[PDB]
Amino acid sequence: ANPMREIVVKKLCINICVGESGDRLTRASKVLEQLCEQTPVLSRANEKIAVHCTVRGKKAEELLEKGLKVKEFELKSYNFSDTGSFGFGISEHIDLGIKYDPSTGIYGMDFYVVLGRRGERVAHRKRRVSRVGFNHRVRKEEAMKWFEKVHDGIIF
RNA sequence: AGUUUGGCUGGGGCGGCAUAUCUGUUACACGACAACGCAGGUGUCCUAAGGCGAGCUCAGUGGGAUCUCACGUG
Ligand SMILES: [Mg+2]
Repeated sequence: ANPMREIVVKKLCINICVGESGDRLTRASKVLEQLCEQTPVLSRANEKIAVHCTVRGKKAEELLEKGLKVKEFELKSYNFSDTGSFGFGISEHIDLGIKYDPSTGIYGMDFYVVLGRRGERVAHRKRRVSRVGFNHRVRKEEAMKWFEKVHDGIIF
């Protein structure tokens, strides 16, 4: 329809919940740094439980492609959400292709990807904030269709 | 040897503090109003838990793998 209703990926959030503070977190923070080439931040309950980072842009697309390759380009139907975003997780960072050093060990991570159109600034700008609108909101069926068009594969 | 050995009090004593004080109610829509009336507090604590600028939004609920989106008059 309109040349302004295309669905694009907004951001990619990678989370690693080791559940501990110390050297394990230090290795995880480095591992995320090599993966996305961008400084991560630590999330605490205080306790310093987990580390995470958010990636948006082309490097988000490339990282999404690598994770989908591990997941064999297939996802379950209930992995999606009515908001318009989905996600998954991989268990081994070595299976991502990253070289193995017998010091860091093997870690997993959770991938979340948020989709949306180009009008989402209205709900986030400081001045004259408003709501998006029912038509412009991305539904689950549109999200699943978008995943079928590019990076095809789904199972109900 | 000299002197003292509290008060209030449905007698006095034992008990309690109604002995200096703060909130709601008794209290009768200005103000004031008693009982050993009712439900509870006070003798402390804080170089920040004081002063100001900026940024942000809480309790909770729902959909997804601590992270993410939406709702959310308190
Ligand atoms: Mg007397």
